[PDB]
Amino acid sequence: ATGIVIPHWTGDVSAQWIGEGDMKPITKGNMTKRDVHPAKIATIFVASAETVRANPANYLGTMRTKVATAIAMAFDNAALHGTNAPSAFQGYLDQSNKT
Amino acid sequence: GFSADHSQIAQTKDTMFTGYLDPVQAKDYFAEAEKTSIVQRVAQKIPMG
Repeated sequence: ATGIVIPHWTGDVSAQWIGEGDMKPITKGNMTKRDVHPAKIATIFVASAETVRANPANYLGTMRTKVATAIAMAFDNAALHGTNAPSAFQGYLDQSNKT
Repeated sequence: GFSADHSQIAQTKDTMFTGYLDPVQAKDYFAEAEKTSIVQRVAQKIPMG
C-alpha cells in the first residue's frame, strides 16, 4: 500500500593500460533509484429496497460482475493508452517514440 | 420521490424492468354463479320425439 522503491546501477566503471611505473588511473562508480505507488479506483450503485428484495433480472449479481469487468478495462486503458491514467502510474505503451 | 427512470438509482418502476415483476393472475373472486331454468324445475316432464 505504501508503494515500493527500485534500485539501479549506472556508473561507467573504467580501467586502462599502463607501462611499468606509469602511475595508475582512478575511477568512481554511481547508483540511482525510482519509487512507485498504487492508485485507487472506485464506484457506488444504488437501488430501492424493493428492487433489492425482488432482484429483477438478477440485476444486482449482474452489476457485481459488470463493475468488476469495467475496473479491469480501466486498468488497460490507463496502461496502454494513458486514457484516464491516475498520476501515480508511470509511463504508458502509446507514449513510445518508435513507429 | 424520484423520476420514472432516474439516472443514478434503480427502481421497480424503471423501464429497464418491464417484462419482470408482472402482476400474478388470480381466480375471479366475484364470479356470479350461472342462472338456470325455473320452468324446467316446476313443470312436469314428458317424453318427446
